[PDB]
Amino acid sequence: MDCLCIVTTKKYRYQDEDT
Amino acid sequence: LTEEQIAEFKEAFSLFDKDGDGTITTKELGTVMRSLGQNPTEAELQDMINEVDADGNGTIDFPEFLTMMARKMKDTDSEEEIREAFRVFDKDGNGYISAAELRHVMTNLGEKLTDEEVDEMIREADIDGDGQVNYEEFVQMMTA
Ligand SMILES: [Ca+2]
Ligand SMILES: [Ca+2]
Ligand SMILES: [Ca+2]
Ligand SMILES: [Ca+2]
Repeated sequence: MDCLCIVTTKKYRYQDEDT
Repeated sequence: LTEEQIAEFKEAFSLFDKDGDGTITTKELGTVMRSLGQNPTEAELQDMINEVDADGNGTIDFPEFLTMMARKMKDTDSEEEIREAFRVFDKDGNGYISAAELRHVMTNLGEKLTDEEVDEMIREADIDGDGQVNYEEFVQMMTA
């Protein structure tokens, strides 16, 4: 939920780092 | 797990913790969930925790943190996961994220992103280039 949405936010913010 | 990621998660853990004990509590996270423009009661505050809590104590500990993290770090079967991050990014509750709400969350967490970084990132899932990220765009980005 909270700490996990952070992990999701990091994934989403890590997905930008591609192209 | 990549060391780079480990060092990154180190930052996250550093923002959730505000006592220097090394454990995630309800009082600490509750404070952040408050700065998000919401006010949850004891029932809601534990409800969020229960999502991560698997031992049955009502606290985000390390064992659950590892499994919970693995559940997102490699999430590609997003079921409720989509909604989690969607409800954290979508503050208005309209179902469309933008540099509007994203900026607030990025600053609330304390990440290294400026206003221009928010707009740039926003175009990662923004296919139509409308300035917003919808459910479909988010699904094809997180799950795919
Ligand atoms: Ca703590
Ligand atoms: Ca627990
Ligand atoms: Ca919205
Ligand atoms: Ca869009």
